[PDB]
Amino acid sequence: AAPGKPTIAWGNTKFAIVEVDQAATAYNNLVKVKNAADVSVSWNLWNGDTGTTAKVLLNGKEAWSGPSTGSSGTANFKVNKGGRYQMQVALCNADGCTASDATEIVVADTDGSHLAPLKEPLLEKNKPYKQNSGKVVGSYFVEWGVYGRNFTVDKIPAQNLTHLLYGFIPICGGNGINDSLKEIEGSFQALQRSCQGREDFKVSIHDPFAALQKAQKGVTAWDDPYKGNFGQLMALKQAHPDLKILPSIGGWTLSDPFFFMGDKVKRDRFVGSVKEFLQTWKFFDGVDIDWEFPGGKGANPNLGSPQDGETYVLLMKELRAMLDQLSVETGRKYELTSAISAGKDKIDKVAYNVAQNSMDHIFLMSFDFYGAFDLKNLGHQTALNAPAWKPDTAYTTVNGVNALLAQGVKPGKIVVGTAMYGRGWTGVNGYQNNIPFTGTATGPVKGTWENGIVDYRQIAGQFMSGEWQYTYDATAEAPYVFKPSTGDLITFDDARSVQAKGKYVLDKQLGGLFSWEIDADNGDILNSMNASLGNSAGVQ
Ligand SMILES: CC(=O)N[C@@H]1[C@@H](O)[C@H](O[C@@H]2O[C@H](CO)[C@@H](O[C@@H]3O[C@H](CO)[C@@H](O[C@@H]4O[C@H](CO)[C@@H](O[C@@H]5O[C@H](CO)[C@@H](O[C@@H]6O[C@H](CO)[C@@H](O[C@@H]7O[C@H](CO)[C@@H](O)[C@H](O)[C@H]7NC(C)=O)[C@H](O)[C@H]6NC(C)=O)[C@H](O)[C@H]5NC(C)=O)[C@H](O)[C@H]4NC(C)=O)[C@H](O)[C@H]3NC(C)=O)[C@H](O)[C@H]2NC(C)=O)[C@@H](CO)O[C@H]1O
Repeated sequence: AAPGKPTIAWGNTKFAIVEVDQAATAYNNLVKVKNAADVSVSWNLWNGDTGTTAKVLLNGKEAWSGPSTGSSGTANFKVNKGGRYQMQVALCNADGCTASDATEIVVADTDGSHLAPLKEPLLEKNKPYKQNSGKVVGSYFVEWGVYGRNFTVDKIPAQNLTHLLYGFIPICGGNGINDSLKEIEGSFQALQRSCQGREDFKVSIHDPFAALQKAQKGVTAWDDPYKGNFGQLMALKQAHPDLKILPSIGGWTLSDPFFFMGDKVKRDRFVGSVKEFLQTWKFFDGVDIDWEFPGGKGANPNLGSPQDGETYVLLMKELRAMLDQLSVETGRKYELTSAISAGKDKIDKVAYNVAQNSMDHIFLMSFDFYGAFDLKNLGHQTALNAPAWKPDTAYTTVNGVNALLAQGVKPGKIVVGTAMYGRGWTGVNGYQNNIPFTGTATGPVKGTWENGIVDYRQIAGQFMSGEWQYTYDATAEAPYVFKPSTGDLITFDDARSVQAKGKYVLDKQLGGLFSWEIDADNGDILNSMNASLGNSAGVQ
């Protein structure tokens, strides 16, 4: 007779292809990429003949087989593809094979293949749009927003984006390499811990706890291998297979390393580390470079060189070459983007007409034109146009686009920036004709998280009532609120100014819109980005 039916032994059923060491703070130790997951299964036979061959089946296919030599056994084998498998043990002899009931096993991988889709309800004022315009609709999500701001990946209105950018992935380096981090409490230290035993100029993760280990919706079980932002973004990729999720390298405080990359030894180490990072974290779809900025005038007053232009173009060509190689190794399309200053003085430090040939999209940072960093020369921080009172205003969106176009950049490469925050001042005074932007200020407005900056959610929720004036400047295409008694003045984008930008994009055949930062919106901004670019209301 055929063998008795085996009983699969109770035991761990969760395994990983990319292992995460749960007691490691250094990135080098934290993640271990294997070719295949080591799986184990054991069984007992409570009734009958044990057969002469035991096999482990996944979905009916043999993953292991050996002699059946007693009433219990164990099998250790490798599984090289992520997913959920119905595993059975079968005992066979010449008279037949008898299979156990199936037990699911979970084989983890960083494409999110082991994960349920994370497909969460729209919150706040967000309404559903179809991505059918062909235009970019992007936004940044910040790794540290999961603490105070309490804004997690399950809160992103992901159906309403084409591009989700993760700020920010750091470049390893201590003294003289990331000095701009020292201005943020404990930040520089944290990077040194992550980067322990790791070369400088290779990428790492800045907060491995937030990125990989914090409990979050859908990844809360102790043995879920990937938690935090990365585990949720993997599950988001399962829900939104066409969303481009890009790691963004740099930003205001993590850009110092780029200034060293005129040394091709360092640039090549960087590029190679980016390749390794995308082979490790397969849910990411390319890389965004946010170097602030070639030529200097970024956070560090001691960096910047006339060579930075050339280094930027070389870097993009070499990133593109590495992504094209990754793309054909994998069958995937990988994207290369960059967030750039919109100031013409910074634009013309780079030959974007040359670098565009390597880049899918240019994220024009058409915001921060004005703010509490300059208490004397006030103006709209994210306007499309100059205002009536100063038609020669240098920093406007249109001027940054036109600088790019005047170099020879193709319009379709250019994605226009919209602000999900305001900047502002207090104590504004000495202004004429009821236009507060003609005065000067005494300090920063009281921000939501930091001085001088206010989430749009808070502008809409608190500063559109009581004593606050609200004015839409139709020349500049820009809203502002002003509290006369405290001279508090805030310049921000609203649904109407966003709709202007979006019509301007369609009229000038630009690439789309993107925003900073997704946590600060209540829905009104991203709704308008979508509507204004022609995306159909509704759900695919
Ligand atoms: C025309 C012209 O040329 N004009 C120029 C202006 O351009 C120029 O001003 C600059 O303009 C550029 C653009 O041209 C801006 O850059 C781009 O866009 C954004 C701006 O529009 C930039 O955004 C900024 O991004 C930086 C990131 O580098 C943000 O810094 C982050 O700040 C927060 C505080 O708010 C820090 O938050 C803390 O994070 C830690 C994590 O380690 C958390 O710690 C956790 O705490 C919990 C307890 O609650 C604890 O339990 C956990 O254990 C603990 N975690 C750990 C790991 O231990 C804290 O909780 C957390 N606190 C908060 C509040 O959340 C965060 O760490 C810090 N990040 C880093 C990595 O440093 C900054 O806030 C962003 N600003 C805005 C606008 O929001 C972006 O960099 C860049 N990219 C893109 C695509 O946008 C520049 O911002 C701008 N600079 C200035 C100075 O404004 C001016 C020059 O002044 O000049 C004109 O001429």
